Amino acid sequence: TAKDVTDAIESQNAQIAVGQLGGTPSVDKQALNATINAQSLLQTPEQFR
Amino acid sequence: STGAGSGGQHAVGTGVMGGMISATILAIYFVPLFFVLVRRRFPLK
Amino acid sequence: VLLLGGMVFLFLRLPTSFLPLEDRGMFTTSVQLPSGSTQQQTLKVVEQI
Repeated sequence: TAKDVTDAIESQNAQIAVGQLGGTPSVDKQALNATINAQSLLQTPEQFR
Repeated sequence: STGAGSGGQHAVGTGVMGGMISATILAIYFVPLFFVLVRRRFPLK
Repeated sequence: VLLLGGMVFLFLRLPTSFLPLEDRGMFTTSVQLPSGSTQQQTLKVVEQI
């Protein structure tokens, strides 16, 4: 149905902010603190297909 | 002045005092010369 | 005329500023560890300072 297509487009085309590696509070000797990102928006029409 | 905020006081005062010192040992001499020169160039009436 | 020329000369040698700095009794230091550092390392550096 059209709802299935809309839901798939919503789920598979999004920007997700996961968080941070070594965020506060952290273990006693955490090595680094890096931002974590996830899947980003689709760009080309081929990606949507 | 030797207190808090003395920097601004020095900035406003040193230049003013130095200007007034020169404008009272040079004006008393040059001003008459300027006046006589201008008046002779453009006589009154 | 010589005085006028000297006044011109002095005006072009005098350095320029906006407002003099004055002792306010406070000052601030900034600590910046290399990117990706963790809070504990920054705390150690701050303890040293």
